[PDB]
Amino acid sequence: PALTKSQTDRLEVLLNPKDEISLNSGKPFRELESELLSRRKKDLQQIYAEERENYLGKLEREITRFFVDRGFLEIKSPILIPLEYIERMGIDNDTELSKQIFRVDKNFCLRPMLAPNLYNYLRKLDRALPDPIKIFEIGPCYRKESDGKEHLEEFTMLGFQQMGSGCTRENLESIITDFLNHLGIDFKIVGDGDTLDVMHGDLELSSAGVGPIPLDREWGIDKPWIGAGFGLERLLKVKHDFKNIKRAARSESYYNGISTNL
Amino acid sequence: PALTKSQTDRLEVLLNPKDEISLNSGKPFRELESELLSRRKKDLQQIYAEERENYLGKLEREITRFFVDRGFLEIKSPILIPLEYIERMGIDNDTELSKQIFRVDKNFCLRPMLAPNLYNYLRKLDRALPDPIKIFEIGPCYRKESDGKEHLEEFTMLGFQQMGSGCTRENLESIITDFLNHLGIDFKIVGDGDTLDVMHGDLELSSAGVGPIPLDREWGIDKPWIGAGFGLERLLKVKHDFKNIKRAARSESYYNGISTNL
Ligand SMILES: Nc1ncnc2c1ncn2[C@@H]1O[C@H](COP(=O)(O)OP(=O)(O)NP(=O)(O)O)[C@@H](O)[C@H]1O
Ligand SMILES: Nc1ncnc2c1ncn2[C@@H]1O[C@H](COP(=O)(O)OP(=O)(O)NP(=O)(O)O)[C@@H](O)[C@H]1O
Ligand SMILES: N[C@H](Cc1cccc(Br)c1)C(=O)O
Ligand SMILES: N[C@H](Cc1cccc(Br)c1)C(=O)O
Ligand SMILES: [Mg+2]
Ligand SMILES: [Mg+2]
Ligand SMILES: [Mg+2]
Ligand SMILES: [Mg+2]
Repeated sequence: PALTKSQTDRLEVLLNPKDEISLNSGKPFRELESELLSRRKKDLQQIYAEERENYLGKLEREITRFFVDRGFLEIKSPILIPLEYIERMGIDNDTELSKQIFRVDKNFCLRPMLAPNLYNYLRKLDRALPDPIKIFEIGPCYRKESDGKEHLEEFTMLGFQQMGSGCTRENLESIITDFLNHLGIDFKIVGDGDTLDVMHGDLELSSAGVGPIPLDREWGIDKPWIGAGFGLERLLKVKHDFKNIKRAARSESYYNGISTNL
Repeated sequence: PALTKSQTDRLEVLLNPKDEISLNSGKPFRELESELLSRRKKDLQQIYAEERENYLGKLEREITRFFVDRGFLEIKSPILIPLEYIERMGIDNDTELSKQIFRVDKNFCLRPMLAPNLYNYLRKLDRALPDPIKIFEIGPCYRKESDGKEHLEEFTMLGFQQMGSGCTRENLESIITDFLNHLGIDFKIVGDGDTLDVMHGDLELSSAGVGPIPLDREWGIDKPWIGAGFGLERLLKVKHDFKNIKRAARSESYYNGISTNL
């Protein structure tokens, strides 16, 4: 008998991208399931015996070293942010993002992006640090999303920003290119303040920008800048050839892309 | 003229624990403020020129290396968790913690602790990994709190748990002792399933436990265990002799304990 769709769904959960197994063959569900269960248990045993590091944590640490080594200051700013920061960012009711905010209490929200906190740090650090000011942050961000293989409601974003001298599109593309070649992730930069997107096929890895833009004034910024935001789970999805970004997420259902339901 | 209380408050923001400056002296506010501003700008310049790492990020990475090296698997689990996990943990209306939860939407909350996710990982990994199972997680936790120099509403917690063989109070105290001696943090273990607290004077650094306890059954756990939870900002507060834990927090107001309002 052919596998049911439910049985195929179950096998897909246990299938990893490097497997050379095809579900289409005549072998019965129970034997395919037992084979994949054995493989995934061995995969977890090998992680536990050797490296023991979580993909998302390890990627954050690798990205951190890259940017610290390039002269960027590591920022850790609040995840629970004032709701007023959303409106200040120009996110009004005519934008998609206005409907995607997780509100907390009556005056706070889970941050959907890093830009407000990075703007505040640029303004404050400009009183103390020499030109140019280079900063970055990695951490959780939150958006309400429709179901989709490329979106999480709880994800992790890298944001970096440079302000002052050297804030050219060329320098921005050079940072992006060195960064993704360091990680081993294929990309194309697409673009015509200037804006550009970093694409892996149809998947957006990053949106980047060149300042100054009119919004800067509301944040007390009056210098040129360049910066970009990257989703870490999307980087992991591409690097490991996951079919669904849920394999890369903070999760109780997957560990380093391996099903925990064994 | 003596300094006003408001002027003293302003100087205290700029005062760092290693400063050898006393505000009590006759010198005028403006000169004391200008001296402290110069010192704090130089402190930020030195960080930017040399290490560029954030105290909270760096501590997370150091703790991660300690536990990975000791055989613990690094977990990254959801911060936004089902509200049902709170009740399942035995947190009912007769507990303080029930009134401290940040609710999100109608069925989710910001996690106030790591225990639910660690229980779930122990249960699932017991199907794949050899005895004993050793896991840990570091990440944001959230609690509504009264104003106080030892509490944050947004903080970072280390949780570790071992399940199976070797789950003795002696082994638990040995992990705690090696860990805090590695970090260079003075402590006392106080205690009479068994429970114990790790104290720095009157400040609680950790609460730890030895299983099994009746609650385990609700989470599908039926093996002995040991574990503990530590607040990272409290570790930083003790290590750096901060007077208020706000100096150690995810923050827009302090960077590595240095005021950003210069
Ligand atoms: N829901 C999400 N899940 C995972 N990653 C995300 C999510 N939203 C944004 N990101 C990442 O964060 C980066 C910067 O955010 P932003 O440019 O605002 O996203 P976006 O324009 O909404 N992308 P998309 O929703 O795919 O059209 C993106 O390039 C993504 O890599
Ligand atoms: N609001 C907070 N801010 C910073 N750290 C915290 C906070 N709550 C708990 N922690 C840390 O997390 C550890 C384990 O949490 P738990 O034992 O539930 O805290 P607790 O018993 O409420 N401590 P306390 O509130 O100081 O009496 C504690 O030992 C603290 O180091
Ligand atoms: N907030 C993030 C990060 C960021 C930071 C600075 C400049 C730029 Br462009 C983007 C984003 O959504 O892209
Ligand atoms: N949830 C955390 C971490 C934790 C994990 C396992 C056992 C123990 Br005890 C404590 C706490 O509040 O202590
Ligand atoms: Mg989007
Ligand atoms: Mg975009
Ligand atoms: Mg408490
Ligand atoms: Mg306690």
